[PDB]
Amino acid sequence: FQPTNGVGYQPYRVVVLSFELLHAPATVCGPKKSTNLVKNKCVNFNFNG
Amino acid sequence: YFKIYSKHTPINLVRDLPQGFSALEPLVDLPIGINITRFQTLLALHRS
Repeated sequence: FQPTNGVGYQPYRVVVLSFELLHAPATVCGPKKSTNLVKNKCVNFNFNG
Repeated sequence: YFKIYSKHTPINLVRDLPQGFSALEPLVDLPIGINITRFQTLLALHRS
């Protein structure tokens, strides 16, 4: 690895993420998010599923 | 899911279980996903 090499010979760091689903409960979840809370109006609420 | 429920109670009975009511609160839920069929208590020795 030299700094003056061509783009096809320069070092590239590769990280491969493998996603699997097993019978055990899935614990690596994506972020769910949240909106601002609005009170005193007829709204559709989704609290913790 | 491994559910661990626990309750701490202050008693003054010397030998047996006291008679009364105490509901156990849920303490921790564990995502283990494994088979469990046997258990064993862990004690502490006293060394001198």
